[PDB]
Amino acid sequence: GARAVGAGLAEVFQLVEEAWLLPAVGREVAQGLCDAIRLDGGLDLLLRLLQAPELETRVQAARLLEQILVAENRDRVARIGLGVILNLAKEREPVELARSVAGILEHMFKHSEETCQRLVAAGGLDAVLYWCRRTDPALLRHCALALGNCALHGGQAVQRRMVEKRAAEWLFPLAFSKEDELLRLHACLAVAVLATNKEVEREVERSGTLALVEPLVASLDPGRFGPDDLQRLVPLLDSNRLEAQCIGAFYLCAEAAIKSLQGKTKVFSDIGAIQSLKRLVSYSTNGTKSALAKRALRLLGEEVPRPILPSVPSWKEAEVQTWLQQIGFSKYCESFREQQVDGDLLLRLTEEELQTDLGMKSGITRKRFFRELTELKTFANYSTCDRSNLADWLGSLDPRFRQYTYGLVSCGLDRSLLHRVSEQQLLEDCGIHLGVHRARILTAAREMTPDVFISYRRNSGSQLASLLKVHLQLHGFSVFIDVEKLEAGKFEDKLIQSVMGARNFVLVLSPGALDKCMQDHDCKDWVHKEIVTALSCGKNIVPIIDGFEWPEPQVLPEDMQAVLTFNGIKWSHEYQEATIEKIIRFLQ
Amino acid sequence: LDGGLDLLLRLLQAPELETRVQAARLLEQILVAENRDRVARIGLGVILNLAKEREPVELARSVAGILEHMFKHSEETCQRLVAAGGLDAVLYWCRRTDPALLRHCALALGNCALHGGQAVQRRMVEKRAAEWLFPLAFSKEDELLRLHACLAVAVLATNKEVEREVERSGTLALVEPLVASLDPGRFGPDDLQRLVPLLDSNRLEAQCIGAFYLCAEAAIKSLQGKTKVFSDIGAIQSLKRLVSYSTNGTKSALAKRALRLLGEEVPRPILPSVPSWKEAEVQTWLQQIGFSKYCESFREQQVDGDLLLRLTEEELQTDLGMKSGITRKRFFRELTELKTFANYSTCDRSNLADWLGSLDPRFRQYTYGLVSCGLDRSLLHRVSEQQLLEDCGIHLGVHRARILTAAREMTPDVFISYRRNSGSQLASLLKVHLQLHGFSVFIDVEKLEAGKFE
Repeated sequence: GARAVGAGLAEVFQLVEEAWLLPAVGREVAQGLCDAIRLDGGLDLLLRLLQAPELETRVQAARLLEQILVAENRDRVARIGLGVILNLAKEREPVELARSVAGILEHMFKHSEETCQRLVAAGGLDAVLYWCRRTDPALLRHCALALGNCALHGGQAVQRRMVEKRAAEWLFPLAFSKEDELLRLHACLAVAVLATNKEVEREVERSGTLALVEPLVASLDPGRFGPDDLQRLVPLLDSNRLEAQCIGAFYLCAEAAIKSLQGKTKVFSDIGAIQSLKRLVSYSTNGTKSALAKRALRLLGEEVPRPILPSVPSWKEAEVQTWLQQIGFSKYCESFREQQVDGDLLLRLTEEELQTDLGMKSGITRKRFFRELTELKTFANYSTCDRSNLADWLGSLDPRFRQYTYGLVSCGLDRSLLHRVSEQQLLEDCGIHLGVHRARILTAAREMTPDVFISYRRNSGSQLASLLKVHLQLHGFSVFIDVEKLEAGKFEDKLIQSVMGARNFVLVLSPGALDKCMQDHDCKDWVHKEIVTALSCGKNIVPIIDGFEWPEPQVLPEDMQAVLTFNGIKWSHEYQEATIEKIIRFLQ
Repeated sequence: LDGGLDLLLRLLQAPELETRVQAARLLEQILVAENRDRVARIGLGVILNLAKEREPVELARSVAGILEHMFKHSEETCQRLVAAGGLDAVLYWCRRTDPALLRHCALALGNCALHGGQAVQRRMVEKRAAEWLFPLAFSKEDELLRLHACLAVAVLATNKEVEREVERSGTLALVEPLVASLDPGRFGPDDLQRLVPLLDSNRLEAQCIGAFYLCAEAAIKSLQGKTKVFSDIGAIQSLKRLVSYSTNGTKSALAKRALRLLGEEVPRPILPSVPSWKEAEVQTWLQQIGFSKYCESFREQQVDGDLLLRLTEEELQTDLGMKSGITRKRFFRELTELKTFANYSTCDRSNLADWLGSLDPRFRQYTYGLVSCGLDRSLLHRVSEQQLLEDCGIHLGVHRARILTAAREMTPDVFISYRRNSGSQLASLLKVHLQLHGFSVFIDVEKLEAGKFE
């Protein structure tokens, strides 16, 4: 298309790129071209400049290198990308080119796995995790997507290492930051991805940054805004999770609402995200994800008829036909209607009936079918039949057991009369084909307040509260925070109980934090309520000041006058290792 | 539609309870799907209204109606309302006297039970929803309120995990002398797919409500019916079965007239004594259970009333034509629903049927099998699983095991007398309060309204 000049080259002082040597032409250009001159543009000299002394030229060349905007450039740096890591390690000083090197990493993980392993092993994660501690509206938006890449690109050998290094914890503050909603999206995507290898879901949930995804995507709008993210997002809305299915659906409605302004309706036909969206709508018990998926699927086409009724044991021919529509078996919708397949002739179905009558000759198709039948028998509402509530006794062994509930209650078996069943009876009658499930069912049938609380300004002190929470959680203290639940929790109860139950109370005093709380002599402001309840126990309240002038007691109402009597510990955005260890002795 | 906006939520959140009342009165008209969705997205001000507004200030008539209109949404709404003090308000305002507030609380509870799945029905009953729903059923005025309470109790008594507790309440049986009196001329989105499981139940107190509500919604269907919606929900076939094996008159009259409104009344409630049918009776039954197509074969093989209680899968597979094993799973569903209804008196000498139906009411179907082989109460402690499987035809191994096991081993605290037209309202509340306070209570109209005899 259009053409860019061959800019002159000096190699004299590197001052010639003080404006990056070509701003707003092929780089920082926003025209109808959209193509970077990065191909054949730039060479090895940048690596040398980063390797060089005189940190000013290091900063300039790193700023330039933040535009690894093509495949071959990433390959070529990966061939020699160790000067990057030396830049990381030696450059951890708060000198503010972290905005550049962290962005290099962000752009660099998206390469093959081996790059991610060598970076993570050789102090690569150390930099991004350490710079998720610094305050900047654009550096953090680099670290967040860096971690999201390292988790989404890299396989399990690096996800496990990330989580060992507490990636989810250090990724919490990025999610819980009032400003930069795109930063919250880029942090919650990373946590959702990390919570999709089952070996880690325990630790990610221990972190506390996972649930916060739900009251983040429930509010924002697909009008908000990684190569082939789609084949790497579909495993986010195939998960058995809510905090990850919501992100998968939101990102996919975003990347289907900005697909050439009009979609493409073929890329999703290859990745097969539309079918998984259909079964995300159908068996969905939620509104958030079932609305995001609904509008995304409408953007693509053919919204599913219903979120099908939860009570299978009492469907009829009609409901079953509608379900067969919803699960790709529309072709067989005739035979399941020529045989009057009721809602029991679909939960007491087996392979011989399918093999002969219904036409499903291909054993693969009856393996797919029973995959869907198991994803529906674990969703069903066995209330019209399950007298003794066997389903909860099954789904409490292995959530894949619940599918057998109907088998075990179409034969009278209940909680009482189950200690007298034997493997032959289970196999022939209850239809529990897998010998391992039979063995586990017989075995299980035969044998039969957080440490500290941070109350804070919900508009300015949130940023400091996030870091305090994650620092102290990595220091062995359990912490509760307000917005882990909601933002509208103005009502009195459901959180004060922990406030007196808290073993400590650290208050983030940001400047002007008392503007809304002042003149609220009614104590209507419910953080002013929290400040009032701070003095309830005298439970070692340790205020943390941040540039907030320490106000005089007389202007301050007596319900919170005595709070300032306790000393306020200075907080420095730098050297937080020292401040936290200063704070630990004030905790107990 | 596009009428009204978020400002109402702000007004509810506002002080000056008079404007709260006005805006809540307006918000009682969530009359479209999208409005329910949009409030459900932010419907917490409703719950704060519920909690802070528990004071008898008489806008409960408004907020309770909001809830009534609000449960009908998906399950998650019902769970979040019930958990966050939502049921607390409706159960608290089934304690206040008003001819229109109660007609809101009753239908609210009926929605919460009927819409919401088992996770919320169990919670409702844990909170004693059936007890607090008794007074609404037993209130002499507002017959529509009695209907809207008995529908809710009938729905709650259709998940077997709860039928015990609902029967413990005492508000269940009161449904029978409530629908036997009133008339389909008396008067929930797609209630029908959620009503059919009320007349598929193994209950009388719930089949009567299912049949009455369905004859109502078939007597006011566009002034003339539709005779296609019921053909898709499949309520007509279940109505035919409700008539046929019915032992009662109430439900078998409601179902009869509803089915007449729709079409093709059943030939009769078939004779209760199967062991002595002939070709003709069997053919009539095959008519009544959708097997009309196979009738010819059951008449080409002179299928008597033992050649229908001693039938098995090879005889059906070869002769009678039913090749499709699905259809012979349906057929044995119907054969079991008839062998549990039959009158084994001409054959069952030692009354084995009562010894079986006292283990699992699904056993009674085996009675004929066990008395076409001489087995009786005495000579049953000497039978063994091989004999049961081959001769008695007790296919399911679990049923064989249970039959062998069971064969080898072998005044209320307070009384309220009252005026039957003025003191009934107070008597209901006293009964439910004291039952929730650990006192058993008997009341008059739990039996009848004409019990003048001594």
